[PDB]
Amino acid sequence: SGALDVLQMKEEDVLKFLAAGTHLGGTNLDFQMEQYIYKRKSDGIYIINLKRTWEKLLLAARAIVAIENPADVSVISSRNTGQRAVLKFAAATGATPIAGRFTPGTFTNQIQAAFREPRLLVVTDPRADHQPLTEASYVNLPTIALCNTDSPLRYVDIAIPCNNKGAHSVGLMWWMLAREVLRMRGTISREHPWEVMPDLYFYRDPEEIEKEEQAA
Amino acid sequence: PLAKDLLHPSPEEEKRKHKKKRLVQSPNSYFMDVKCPGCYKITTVFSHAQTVVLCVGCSTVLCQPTGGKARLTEGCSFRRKQ
Amino acid sequence: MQNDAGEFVDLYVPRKCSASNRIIGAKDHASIQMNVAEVDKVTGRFNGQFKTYAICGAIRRMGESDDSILRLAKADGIVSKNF
Amino acid sequence: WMPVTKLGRLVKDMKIKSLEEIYLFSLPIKESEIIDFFLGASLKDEVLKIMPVQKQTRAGQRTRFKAFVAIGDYNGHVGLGVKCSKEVATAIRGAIILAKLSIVPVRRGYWGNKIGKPHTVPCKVTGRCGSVLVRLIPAPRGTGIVSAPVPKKLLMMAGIDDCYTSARGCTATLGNFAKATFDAISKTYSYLTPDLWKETVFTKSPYQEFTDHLVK
Amino acid sequence: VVADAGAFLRHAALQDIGKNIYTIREVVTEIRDKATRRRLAVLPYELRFKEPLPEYVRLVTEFSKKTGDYPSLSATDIQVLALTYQLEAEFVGVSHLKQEPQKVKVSSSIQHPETPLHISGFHLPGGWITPSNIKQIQQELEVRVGCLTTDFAMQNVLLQMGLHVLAVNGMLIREARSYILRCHGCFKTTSDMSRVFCSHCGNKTLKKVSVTVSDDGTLHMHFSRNPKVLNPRGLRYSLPTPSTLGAGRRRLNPNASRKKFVKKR
RNA sequence: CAAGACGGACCAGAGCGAAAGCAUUUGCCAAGAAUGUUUUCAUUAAUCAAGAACGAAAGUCGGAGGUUCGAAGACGAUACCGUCGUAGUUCCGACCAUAAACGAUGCCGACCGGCGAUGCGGCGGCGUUAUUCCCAUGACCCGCCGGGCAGCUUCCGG
RNA sequence: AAAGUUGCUGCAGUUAAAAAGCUCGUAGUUGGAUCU
Ligand SMILES: [Zn+2]
Repeated sequence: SGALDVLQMKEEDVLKFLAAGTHLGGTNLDFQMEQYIYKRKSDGIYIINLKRTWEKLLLAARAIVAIENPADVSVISSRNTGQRAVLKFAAATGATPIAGRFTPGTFTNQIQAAFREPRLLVVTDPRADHQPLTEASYVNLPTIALCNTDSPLRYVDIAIPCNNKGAHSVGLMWWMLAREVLRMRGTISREHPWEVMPDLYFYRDPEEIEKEEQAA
Repeated sequence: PLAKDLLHPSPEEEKRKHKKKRLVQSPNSYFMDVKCPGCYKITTVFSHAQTVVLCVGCSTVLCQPTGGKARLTEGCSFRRKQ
Repeated sequence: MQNDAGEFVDLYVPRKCSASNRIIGAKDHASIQMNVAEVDKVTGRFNGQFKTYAICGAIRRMGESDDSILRLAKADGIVSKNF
Repeated sequence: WMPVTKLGRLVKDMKIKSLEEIYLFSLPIKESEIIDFFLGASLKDEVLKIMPVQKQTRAGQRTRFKAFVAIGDYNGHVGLGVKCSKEVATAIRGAIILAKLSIVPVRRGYWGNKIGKPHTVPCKVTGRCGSVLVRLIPAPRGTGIVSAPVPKKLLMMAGIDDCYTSARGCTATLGNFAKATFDAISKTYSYLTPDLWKETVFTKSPYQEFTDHLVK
Repeated sequence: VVADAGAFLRHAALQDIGKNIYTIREVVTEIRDKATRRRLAVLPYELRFKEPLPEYVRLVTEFSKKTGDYPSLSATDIQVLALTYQLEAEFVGVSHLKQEPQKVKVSSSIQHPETPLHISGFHLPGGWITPSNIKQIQQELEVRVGCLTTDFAMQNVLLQMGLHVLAVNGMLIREARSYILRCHGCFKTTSDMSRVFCSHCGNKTLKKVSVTVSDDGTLHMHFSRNPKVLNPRGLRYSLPTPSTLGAGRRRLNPNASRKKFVKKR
């Protein structure tokens, strides 16, 4: 972001990106998201250019650093595949998480027990989270979003072009956004990698967890 | 959308467009040297020719008119111009 | 706005949209104002400064908002030109 | 009065000065006590109409009172409130509440030669509601308001001293006609003029400025 | 003779042929069919319940995740594999079985994945179905301890390990062929025939790919070299702003001719 | 065997025509849109008062033929239905000029979101097929351009 | 005058009154760019 020779992509970054299957997208394309595609391979899967989503991650991180208070940032996920991840994203910085079913009127109905007034919104899945985008379009609330190729860009201000259906890709990209905001927020440096493994943010299936502790 | 330099379009987009709908219109055709296999003369042939072009020395059929580009016979060589 | 005496006769001045230069109305509840932080050019540290972009509700409703923010970031040099 | 919103907490204290810096950032107002504290010492109220609509069920037609009211401080702020309640006093009270929630600024301009306080609409505007079209035209000083009585009430409340008004459509429908002239005043504000061509210098948001106050 | 829950579901009464009939509690206490529960109270109780040692369960987990059959099978499948491996270990010496499973060979074909080969009721050219063959047609039909596994994942990993697998009939299995779902986006295979979304990438991108394994530990898996399967024809359409009946209507692409007075929902 | 009729299935989100309308094969006749064009002319154009050409079905004059169906009508039951059945339905030559003759929606031109299906023409390209066809061509596959018929989606705006 | 219900300013013609069955066609109306 700026060709300043410190915020560029690394070989480990591209290796782990291709390992986690983030770069490959869906089967649909929305015309507002044509600039994040490199090309269309004949198999039918749109690939997402890695430098474009790197710069978009850096822009989202620059937007989220600029808020001095980490408490008034909402981080929401309705699908389970990112749910626990955004909870640990709270453990990244303290941004308040909302996992599971979203209560209507959370942002717009002031006579509620759960009535929050954030300053940025970060969304795992725009299709499952249509109600929080609808409510964010009523209270002057900007929006970060993890957007696949088959994702609408209405009321979306930064759309992170990534595969968000798979658990590994969404957990990785939450971990990468957390690492960037913690890197240039002031907590950690650049000479040493973050001690938190990417597999910690990963959503685990109950079928996986019933046979994970069997191999102890 | 809402931000694209109409004065400087990408060259693949200009070649992609219809020949009249470019920024400055231009034809898709060309002229070409044709060398008959039975001789070594040069014949100047339009790519989208509508007449049967005959050899000036051999009096042989060089191209066959088609709906679009002319079909050169087998054995003759061709080279584009300019 | 101003009378011939030079006085400022107006309630206030509205913010103009950074994308399409539209006046952001007082009851435009879908419009945003966003702050993007820059970093130091040698060490990548948040130095406290910021840049401000306002997008009206019509541009956001069209879905053409992130394109506008990317173009503005290109204009201010935040996003690199090797895009 | 206890505040439940962040803007309510800001207006409860003497941290935010006037309503114009709410209007500059287009923030939604969800409490009538905000404008009661700001300018409620000079508001004047009036009811425009009351209509009982009937919803038939097996126990007869239940009667629902739609109250049409309008408020303003005769200086550049106007609001229009419609509420459907069960009896008359609750209808007018909640219509007062809604008209308080829908107070908009009124841009006033000159007709010519720019001497004294502005007195007219700055330009010819048009408001629409249903089939009703209301057009507001600047007038010289001392013209008064040339309107139907419902726009007379709305334009006196907005502080516009002089105006020419034209109307098309089913103006006998009072709700559509009052909403059309309210839309026309909102569009007096939302019009772009060469005196508003100066490049916008941006100011700190009140949420971002008063963030240590929301910490405590 | 290790009895899997599939043998209980199919009412496999093989208590006479085998004597070392042992299994785990959760594979028999998870059956939701009432007829199996009624039949369980009539059969003689020669069956014994035990739990495998943690070491052997763990090593089963590492070569299960090496062989690529890791997400397809459940924890009860892990327990069944561990119990039969322990029974083979304390009956016969452990030097017979092997590790580091053989790499899979590539062998494509021009046949379509939905070709109905080896389906009994059809006839490719003879091929006739008699009532005497209904009891015979169960699967592909060809010493002290065996297995009564039914699902192809456990049979696949057992034949990869070289352990002899048994069936509802007396004789063992020499060849085991079936269909699995392979992803063409992230190159991950799943043996679950009812799933439609992928595991790693998560797209609706799984396609039918055939597999066949033998006793020696050799596996060969067939693609299809047909461009009909891999093309993005009906895959892009504009979306509206946000059970098994009517299945063939979805398989039509939206960008096509439907009748003028009919409507898709 | 003959008589006249009518061209099923294929037959469609299809095609053609100014509309009304058009479906068995083959041959002849003259038109035609789109495409391709580094051809030719150089404003020759758009719209319609007057005026002219065609115009489903029914109907009217004259010739031919009447298979089926069938207004009116004769019987039998209960305006409905059945049996028989005239004009007509059919061809040729003249009249008639009317339809829910519909997109209940002038014509020409410009701008204004997206998608992928389809008919035709042109262009580019890995590749498969005419029992690994020994170069081209037809049939498919991918992509683009132009004029079309026609869908889905959108808080473009109305 | 209200009547933008005679509309040049300034109305309308899918479903409310309303676009000729279709095409050609003189009069009339309108007519690409270009010359210090
Ligand atoms: Zn996959």
